[PDB]
Amino acid sequence: SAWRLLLTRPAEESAALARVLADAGIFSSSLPLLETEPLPLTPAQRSIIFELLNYSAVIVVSKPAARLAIELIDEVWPQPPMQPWFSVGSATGQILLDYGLDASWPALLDHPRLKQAIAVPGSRVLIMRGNEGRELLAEQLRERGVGVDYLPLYRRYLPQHAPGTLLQRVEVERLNGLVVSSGQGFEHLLQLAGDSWPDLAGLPLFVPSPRVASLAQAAGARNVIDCRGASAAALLAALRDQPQPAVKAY
Repeated sequence: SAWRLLLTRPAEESAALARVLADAGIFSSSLPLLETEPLPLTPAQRSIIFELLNYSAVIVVSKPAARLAIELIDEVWPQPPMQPWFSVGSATGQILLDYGLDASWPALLDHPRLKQAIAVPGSRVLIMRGNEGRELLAEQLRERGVGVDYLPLYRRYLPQHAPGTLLQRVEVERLNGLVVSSGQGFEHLLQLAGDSWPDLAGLPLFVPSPRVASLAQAAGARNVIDCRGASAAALLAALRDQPQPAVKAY
């Protein structure tokens, strides 16, 4: 309740987060650092869509990917593909499941369903995601002799913000906590922070994962709060878990 959080994720995403937070007795102000921009892909990425059967399995990593994916399938396939599709979370999984894809979800790597589609020599998997992402899954797959290709369905950028609007936003709004939802989210913060970072660095920083926690520690953040994921809950659980907000120092 004494937490005046700053939210850095996409417009609609925080707007909702802002809501569940509001009706929970916590103020927040949103300054979007990421935006999801669809990509134009028909040159060869249109043919890859038609030959999806070339792969033994299709993995979709984000909701943005799942949604842009459905829109491509529906355009070329008079019906949904009869092939194994997977996701990390049920959130993205239902999206695919609704359009009639044979999707399943939990490590994903240990999912039996997935092992079977991979359990041949020469089998490949197609991963639909952003312009860039975590390489862990692909590297784990390749290590076990499974080929992996990518189909970038979109890109992420830093909304156009007036310089210094990060510090002045934290001041005028009296924010005593910072939240990021991705790693490239923590980047684009330390950016806008600019030369102001040496003081913001002392504020509680709520990161989605250890991976992100480590990018922040490297940057000098002194109070990194690891939440289990970027869902509203995992955040509230983290706030409740955190001592009373220490009055600003700078």
